[PDB]
Amino acid sequence: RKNCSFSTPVPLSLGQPLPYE
Amino acid sequence: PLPMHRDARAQQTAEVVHAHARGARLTAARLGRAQHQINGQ
Amino acid sequence: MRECISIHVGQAGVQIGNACWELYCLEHGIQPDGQMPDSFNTFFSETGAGKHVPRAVFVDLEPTVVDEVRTGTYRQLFHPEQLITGKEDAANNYARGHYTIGKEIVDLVLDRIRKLADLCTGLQGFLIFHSFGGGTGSGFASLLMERLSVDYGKKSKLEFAIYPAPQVSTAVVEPYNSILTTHTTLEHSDCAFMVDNEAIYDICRRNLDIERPTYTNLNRLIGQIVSSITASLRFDGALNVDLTEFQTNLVPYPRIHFPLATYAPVISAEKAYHEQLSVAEITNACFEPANQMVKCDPRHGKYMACCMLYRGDVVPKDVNAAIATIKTKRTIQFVDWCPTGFKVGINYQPPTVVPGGDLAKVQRAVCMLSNTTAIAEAWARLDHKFDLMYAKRAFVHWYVGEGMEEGEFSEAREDLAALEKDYEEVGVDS
Amino acid sequence: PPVKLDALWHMPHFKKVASHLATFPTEADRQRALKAHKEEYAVRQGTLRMGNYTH
Amino acid sequence: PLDKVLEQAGRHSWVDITRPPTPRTQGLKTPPPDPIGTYTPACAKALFEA
Amino acid sequence: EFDLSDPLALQKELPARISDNDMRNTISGMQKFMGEDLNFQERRRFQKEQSREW
Amino acid sequence: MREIVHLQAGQCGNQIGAKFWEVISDEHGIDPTGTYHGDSDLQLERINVYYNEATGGKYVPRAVLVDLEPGTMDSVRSGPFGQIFRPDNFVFGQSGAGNNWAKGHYTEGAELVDSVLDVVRKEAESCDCLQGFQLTHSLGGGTGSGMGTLLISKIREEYPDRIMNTFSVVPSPKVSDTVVEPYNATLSVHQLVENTDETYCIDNEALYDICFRTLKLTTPTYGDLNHLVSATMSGVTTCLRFPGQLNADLRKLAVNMVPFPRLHFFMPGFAPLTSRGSQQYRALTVPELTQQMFDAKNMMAACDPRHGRYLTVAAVFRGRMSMKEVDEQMLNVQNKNSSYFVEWIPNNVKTAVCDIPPRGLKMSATFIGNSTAIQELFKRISEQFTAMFRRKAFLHWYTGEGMDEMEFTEAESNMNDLVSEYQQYQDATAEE
Amino acid sequence: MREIVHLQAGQCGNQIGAKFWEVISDEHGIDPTGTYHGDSDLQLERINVYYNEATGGKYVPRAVLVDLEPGTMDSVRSGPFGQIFRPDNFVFGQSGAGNNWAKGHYTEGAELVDSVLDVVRKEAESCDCLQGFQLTHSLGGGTGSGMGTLLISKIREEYPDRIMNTFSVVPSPKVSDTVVEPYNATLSVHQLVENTDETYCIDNEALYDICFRTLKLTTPTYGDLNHLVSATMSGVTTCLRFPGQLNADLRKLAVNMVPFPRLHFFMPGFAPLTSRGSQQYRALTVPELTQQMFDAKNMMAACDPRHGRYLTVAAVFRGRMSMKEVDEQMLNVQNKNSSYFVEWIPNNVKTAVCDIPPRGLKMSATFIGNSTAIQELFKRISEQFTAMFRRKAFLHWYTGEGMDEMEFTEAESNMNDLVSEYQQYQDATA
Ligand SMILES: Nc1nc2c(ncn2[C@@H]2O[C@H](COP(=O)(O)OP(=O)(O)OP(=O)(O)O)[C@@H](O)[C@H]2O)c(=O)[nH]1
Ligand SMILES: Nc1nc2c(ncn2[C@@H]2O[C@H](COP(=O)(O)OP(=O)(O)O)[C@@H](O)[C@H]2O)c(=O)[nH]1
Ligand SMILES: Nc1nc2c(ncn2[C@@H]2O[C@H](COP(=O)(O)OP(=O)(O)O)[C@@H](O)[C@H]2O)c(=O)[nH]1
Ligand SMILES: [Mg+2]
Repeated sequence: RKNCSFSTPVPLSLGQPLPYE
Repeated sequence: PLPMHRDARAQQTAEVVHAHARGARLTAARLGRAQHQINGQ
Repeated sequence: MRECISIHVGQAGVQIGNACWELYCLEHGIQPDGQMPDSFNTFFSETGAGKHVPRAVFVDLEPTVVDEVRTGTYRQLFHPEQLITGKEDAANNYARGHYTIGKEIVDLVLDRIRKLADLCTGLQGFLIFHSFGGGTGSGFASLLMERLSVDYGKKSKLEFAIYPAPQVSTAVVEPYNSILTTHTTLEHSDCAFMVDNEAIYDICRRNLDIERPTYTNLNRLIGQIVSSITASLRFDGALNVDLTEFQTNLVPYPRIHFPLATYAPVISAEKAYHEQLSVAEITNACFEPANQMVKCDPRHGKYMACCMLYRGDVVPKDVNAAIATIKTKRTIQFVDWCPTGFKVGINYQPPTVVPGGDLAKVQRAVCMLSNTTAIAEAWARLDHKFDLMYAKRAFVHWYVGEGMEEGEFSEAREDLAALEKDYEEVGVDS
Repeated sequence: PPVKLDALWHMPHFKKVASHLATFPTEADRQRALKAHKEEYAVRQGTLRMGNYTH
Repeated sequence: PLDKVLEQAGRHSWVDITRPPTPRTQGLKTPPPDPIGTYTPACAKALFEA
Repeated sequence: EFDLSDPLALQKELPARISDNDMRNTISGMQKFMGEDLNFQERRRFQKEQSREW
Repeated sequence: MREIVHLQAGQCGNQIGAKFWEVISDEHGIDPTGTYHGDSDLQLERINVYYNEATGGKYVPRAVLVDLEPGTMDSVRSGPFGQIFRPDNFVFGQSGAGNNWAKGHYTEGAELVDSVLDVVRKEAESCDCLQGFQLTHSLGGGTGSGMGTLLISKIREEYPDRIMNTFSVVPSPKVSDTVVEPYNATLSVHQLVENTDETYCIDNEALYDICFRTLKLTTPTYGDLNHLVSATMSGVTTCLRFPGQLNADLRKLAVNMVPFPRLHFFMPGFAPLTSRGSQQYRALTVPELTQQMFDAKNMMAACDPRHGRYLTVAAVFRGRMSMKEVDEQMLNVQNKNSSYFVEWIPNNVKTAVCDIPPRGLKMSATFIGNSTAIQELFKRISEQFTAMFRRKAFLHWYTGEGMDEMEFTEAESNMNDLVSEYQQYQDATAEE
Repeated sequence: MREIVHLQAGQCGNQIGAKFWEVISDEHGIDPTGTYHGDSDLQLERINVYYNEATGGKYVPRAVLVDLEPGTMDSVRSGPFGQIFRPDNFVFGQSGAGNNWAKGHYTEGAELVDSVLDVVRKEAESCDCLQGFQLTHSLGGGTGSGMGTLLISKIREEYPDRIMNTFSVVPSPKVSDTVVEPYNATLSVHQLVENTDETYCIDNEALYDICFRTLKLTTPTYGDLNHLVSATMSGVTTCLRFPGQLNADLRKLAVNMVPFPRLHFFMPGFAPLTSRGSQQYRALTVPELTQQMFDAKNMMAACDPRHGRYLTVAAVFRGRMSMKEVDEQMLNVQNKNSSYFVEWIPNNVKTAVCDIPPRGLKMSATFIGNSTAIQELFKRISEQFTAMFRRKAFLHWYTGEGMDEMEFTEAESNMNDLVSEYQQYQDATA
């Protein structure tokens, strides 16, 4: 499933977990 | 045009390459005998 | 009192330093820390704590070669102010190591040599080892001899070197470095000892039964050469020979200072078990063309000067009997103007052996230093490989882009061609 | 049967060079000895025409 | 086979190439030189030089 | 360095890929690759069962 | 010390460099988290060549990953060694190139190149004595083939004296996946010849052939291809990172390998590749390594060197050996295959030795060769580019970017001058 | 040192070579794994003549198995000694030749000739000094008859000096298994006479006769001949592999067996063939071996030697014996059968002795002989070729490949002039 947490910039993003926090 | 044209074309190139090969073999035989003589000298 | 300072250059210089200085510690009794548990004074130097420091200057333009010495067994043997490194190397470029990176450390190497020099009381000579292949061993070594000349006018500058092999090669652009280096080895050197690696490869495989040798097996054999030359300085003998003594009776002309060395006997322990060692056999092997460490046959030339260096339980009568035999032999040639071409040296101490080395221990030995004219054809081969590539200007953009002009290339080739013509007049008998 | 009796190829650009030495007392004796080595060319072994010759 | 070629050839490639060629003989006549062919001017000149 | 010239030092050598489990079979050494698929046959068979039932 | 900065461009570059960084982390005993786990002291002596220090005994790769498409960065971050890369070094755009070299080179690459230049300038000012940069990218892409060339052109101006390596992935005509691929290849080979110290041409079709024949893998995916590329890149600098009997580095290879500045295309090779069945009947020996390398099947480029003249040959061996056998083998392969080598350079082979073998393996050898067979790829690329560019096909995509039409002509002229020059050097007798 | 690279072509060649690789594995004490389980040191000192070294004390055959049809090598790799062969040394194509010499020699062989030339170049450079190659094939097939002639056609120019023995298979007239057999026979023997240092003519009938009468076997399988073939092949190189009173090798026989380069076809023989009804009644003596050999029933060729004159005779004895019984028996066989030997060469018989007997036996002997009676075979094939060529039958297979017709005409010319010169050497005045 296409996970765009890393690709999404800090503006225009939710609190969804990125990889390796 | 005719049906065995493709097959006919093959035989023509076959005889062409064969004749060229025999001529080259003749020339090579001449040169090799010359090698033998010059080596003996 | 006699002292010799070592100025090893290049990866060969560091690796020849490891083998040579390991041997020097064993013959005197130095522990790896540096303590005996004054024959040592020509190499070592006393300190306050009763510690002996070698008089060596390891220089290299790349850190990893010397850092292995810094973490080796003898890490606490060398003063940490005696092993010089550098960030960037010449990368088989004589030009880079001669005008760009070489100058950066020229002053500091001279300073270290200066502080080692004033320590010595009577300085005998400078043993400088390098290679013609690598950029640092050719470029920087050219500059230091050039600057050692102006600093020290009269001190002898011996030159042990690695002549690139005429068959095998560790580098392609090596003849460019080798041709350009010969200017320094001509007007800024006093004697030379070029040896190619394949010749020792032939010696080790044929005689020592090591079909798979390394540089270490090569390095131990070269270490035996330097020990045998300076053994007269270190230990008493019947006929002691200094550096100046054997320098004089090897060089007839100022442009002819390239003798060829020879060591004998080099034989495995299994083979020496049943074959007798005497002065006659060990001195005949010194004239065997298969035992020369320069890939040239003296039977294709004529000797002008030969230096004899005997070691062990040798007797002067057997020395003169051996010399009489070798003169009465037609296959050995000599120039007309040198009826007497021998200089003999006699030492008492037999050669020590490194444990796990390769040579068998022997009660007697011999070292040979012959200046012949059959060496010149090797310079013709160094031409020919330098020859078939300077026509097309291959690799010159590296040299020109570094910052040296191309006119020196023609001059460098020209001098050695005239230097070849030098040995032609030597070979002619009136 | 192998027969290799040739010399290394040499560019003629710097071919015309003498030597920086003059050992023989006079050029006349020099020419005598050079005539000598010129004839000894064939008998002498080696590419540079030096050494023992043949037998 | 490089041998029965000569034996059938007869005149062509006479043994002892320095022996003079027979003026008239049923053997296969020497083909003319050609830059692209069995017989070449270069091999002809090599034979003459030998 | 007797092992370098030893006629039987080779007997003291190993194929370096004797099994599929050797600890030296690390992808730094190029004797074990991801492309080797010993699960291929079972994967094919259970694909067949899956599709057949569907 | 002697540092290397790893530039990464495209999906090809990102995956290849991920595999490469993972592999060299396995050599230096580096975990996924970042710390050190190895046993020997030599495993941590020169790791500052590729790694930078951080608190906790942590090391970050000296890598700059650039891509115009953000979706590859997520896969890179979620890969096996995705943690180890500091995410400031990731530089991504919002719109890709769409396999368009012109879009990668002029339109959208100009807005990302400032950030990439800032990152690489920070990383270059970090290390005290930088040896040079090493870039991985694909020639059939839009960003690596595109913006990568612009990056190269700027950093060559910025740091002229530093070495410039590229493990470039050249397209294959026998197996192709992009229609507009020849246009990008032609427009990027010009930048490669103008501004690059060394190139290694890597062919995916050649890698597929190696996997199909040499290893006989039933299903070799792209991971094994990147594995082979990583072998090559590791074997280039193994002697720089680890001591050996005869040491070398990138400039040691380049100075000895480039006779003329227009000649910097190299064919790389790796010796110890055997199948699982072939592991049973073999012997780890220098002659076998030399033969396996000198076979043309082992080659990972798309040209047969039997159709070329080996200008110069480079053999870098990994592991402890005897130098007698390696010098004997190189001299033997020089003498036996005499006329495959040019005559105007003697002893065409340059050798290097590194003591430390690669992990889990006793013996290996790597190879870099400059030969005349490499012009066979440029001729074929030129043929296809002519066949496309005659009809002005697919030209509106490149023309709408604002560039003129003379650039194709000048790139073709440069490539034809390259191939003519290589053929002239091949047909060149020296007179002495 | 003196190595042997074993060529292997055709289904016939595949099975006998597999059998040949079985028996010399038994002699050298090699298990199906590849390791050495023998007891004597003399079983492992010269094992490098046939095998190559592999890791773990493993010995792999230096063999190159070639075939056009993929099916045969599966039977090769499924045998007892099936896994000892290196998988890379297997080389094969996807389609056969279908008993056509033309397909294997011109159309299909020319794709796979590249691959075999590498792997024989592989096995050439592995050995320091290769004694020569050796080939096993059949002249009545499509690949060994075809491509097999092309392999020996190429390696001559590339490797001139090396010896080439061929363990060939001549088809038989009385029983034949292929209609187009006469064509492939003549299109091979014209090749064979021009590249073979020494030829061994093995014909399938004579072993099929030798299995009835001499050995008394009810059901002769193909393996029994492959044993009997390989048994004499072992006796050819037995003196090479083991020391003896009078050593020999291939070349010591080759220059002694060939009076003229046009004559290299011999007729072999193997001595100790006894049925199970014969072992209980026999004394193992050299006179028994000599009388067993010179009898004409024992042979594995199809030409009674009493119809011709023995040009040269070679005998290789295996075991430890006294030289009296040897030297006195060939002298005895020479004088009694005075009419059966040519007059212009005295002492036509040459002998060699290997001290080591073959396993499972005490004494043995191998005989190679060139006699004029071998011309009885070649003329009989020309008796069938002209009988079938005159009607231009089956030609569309052969001219369909693109060949001309003078190839047939020159092929019959070579054998006709071969037998013509063979005949003249029978009637020669002293
Ligand atoms: N006999 C011998 N020669 C050596 C040894 N080490 C290096 N060499 C020679 O040195 C040559 C290359 O130069 P290196 O000494 O390795 O390096 P360098 O002199 O510092 O010059 P750069 O490589 O530019 O740094 C090779 O061709 C070798 O012949 C050694 O241990 N023994
Ligand atoms: N050998 C190899 N080639 C790859 C890999 N991934 C992609 N490629 C090749 O790279 C090309 C696509 O590159 P692309 O993503 O468009 O580069 P970009 O435009 O710079 O992002 C395709 O032709 C693939 O064949 C890989 O993992 N290994
Ligand atoms: N003596 C003997 N003859 C064999 C053996 N195997 C096959 N043959 C003969 O070989 C012939 C067929 O050869 P063929 O397979 O067509 O040769 P190819 O076409 O080169 O592979 C038949 O006449 C068989 O009698 C064997 O093991 N021993
Ligand atoms: Mg160096």
